[PDB]
Amino acid sequence: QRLAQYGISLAEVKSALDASNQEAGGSSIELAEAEYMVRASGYLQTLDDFN
Amino acid sequence: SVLTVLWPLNKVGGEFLPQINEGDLLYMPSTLPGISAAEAASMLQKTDKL
Repeated sequence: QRLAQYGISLAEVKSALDASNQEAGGSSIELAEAEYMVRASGYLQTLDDFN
Repeated sequence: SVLTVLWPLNKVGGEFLPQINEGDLLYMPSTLPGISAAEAASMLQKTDKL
């Protein structure tokens, strides 16, 4: 009923679910003396994140 | 004499290998993690020239 109310399909739900449980950072910048690795969060940890 | 021979036995340590030398050497310094890519080349050139 709530899927029809807001007008959303199951494919969209699956795509948004499988695209929010990752963690990837692929850079490294030099602060004039040493390297600094760039990391980005995104994992699903608690129920507040699923919601 | 067989008894007197007990003096050096306890005065000599036990070692697994001798150090066998080769005609070459390998220099390896203990360092720290943080390092860039240009400073590494600079340090390498300095150590080689020294």
